[PDB]
Amino acid sequence: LQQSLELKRKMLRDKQNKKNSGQHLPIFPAWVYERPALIGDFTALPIGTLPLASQESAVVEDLLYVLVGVDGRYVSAQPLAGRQSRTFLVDPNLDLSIRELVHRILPVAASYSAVTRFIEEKSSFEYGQVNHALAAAMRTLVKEHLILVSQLEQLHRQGLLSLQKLWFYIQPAMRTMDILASLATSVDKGECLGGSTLSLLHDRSFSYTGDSQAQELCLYLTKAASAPY
Amino acid sequence: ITEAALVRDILYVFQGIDGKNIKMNNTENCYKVEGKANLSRSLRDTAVRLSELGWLHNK
Repeated sequence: LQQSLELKRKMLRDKQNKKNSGQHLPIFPAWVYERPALIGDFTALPIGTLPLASQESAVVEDLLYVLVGVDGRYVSAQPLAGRQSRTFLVDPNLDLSIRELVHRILPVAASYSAVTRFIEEKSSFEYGQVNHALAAAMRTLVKEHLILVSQLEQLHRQGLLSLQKLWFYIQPAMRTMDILASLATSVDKGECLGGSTLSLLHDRSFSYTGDSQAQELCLYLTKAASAPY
Repeated sequence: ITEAALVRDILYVFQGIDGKNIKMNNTENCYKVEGKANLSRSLRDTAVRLSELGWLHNK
């Protein structure tokens, strides 16, 4: 969190001394980074004493909230955020089966929080035109994920959704989120910018050539992220 | 135990998630049910017959 602030300025100086014909290269206000709500991520009955199929409805409600990054009553997003791997804490006293299914559904939340963080930190000017469009076209898929969870909220309102049906409905967007989050992890880890983050999008697109569920994703991302370069 | 619980539980065993009554998860040999219903056929035979779908899912 604090350590990124250096990196941004260190990059900015190189561009400033390189180019003096174009003056006062832009920066965003300090609160754009300081304010934590602008970015995506930030009376409780004892769950032990309920019947099982009501615990299911409760956890389903909390997970439908988690999918958009906002905390849940019975499941919390751990605030560590060390390295880049997001972690979550489910309530300790739950039914073992439901707990394990919550763990198996949870990776899309860890692969949404990092995906939004990448879009905020790598949409500042300093990281370059290409790294801007990568986040700007990852952001459309974030919107479409929000569309999906809205439809799931409608179904849950009608009492017609369960955790097992949730499992099926979130599979196509789990692959989308895993591809986006691993790709963001690699782009950030390599400190790649410019054409280094246009090579990695070519190699990851070779990586899946017959899948065609993630290949269309990567081909679209690179179509959009190569408009700048 | 009752069979109505076995249905909701083995429904998770098809996905492979460990169950309440069907504790074992092919760690040694295959899935196995431990219970005091003592229903020779329902507690054990039908349950194990259906659990191998979950075992194939695990593989």
